[PDB]
Amino acid sequence: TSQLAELVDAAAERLEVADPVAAFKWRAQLPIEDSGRVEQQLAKLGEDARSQHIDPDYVTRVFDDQIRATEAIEYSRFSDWKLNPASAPPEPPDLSASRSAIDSLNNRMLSQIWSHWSLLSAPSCAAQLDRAKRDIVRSRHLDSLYQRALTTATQSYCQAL
Amino acid sequence: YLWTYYELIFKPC
Repeated sequence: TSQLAELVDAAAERLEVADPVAAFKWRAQLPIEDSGRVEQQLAKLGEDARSQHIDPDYVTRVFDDQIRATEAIEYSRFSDWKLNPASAPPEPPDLSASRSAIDSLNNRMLSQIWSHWSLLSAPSCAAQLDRAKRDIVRSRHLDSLYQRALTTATQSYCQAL
Repeated sequence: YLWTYYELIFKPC
């Protein structure tokens, strides 16, 4: 197994927030683009990164990849629900529950980035990341959309120094 | 708005 397996698993699990968010934004007619990359969130992210002793620019790059992957899922869901509205989730999303999950996923990702900073800067990162993704894609039974979104979300993991 | 960039933040409209 790869040492990035848990970091990638946390990222893949975090991508699934897209399903509740699209389900809510669909009914509420909210823009998918209004996703939170605002100065207050960027500063909080950087202050949380410095608190974990990891590079804020690196962490910001990771979450810039993550948000793009998340929006991409929401757009594909909107595409599916436009073609066949009946396939839309019947159940309302539990966003109070999702809020606490995201907080836990964020912390796990940041502590994992610190806990594996040496590997993320190493030449073996690329091979380790590829093995991690396949494990997570197999173990999480990720479909084509989530696989590609996981690739987008993790494409800067090995840009560490 | 409903945000997912860093925190899942939710303001009622």
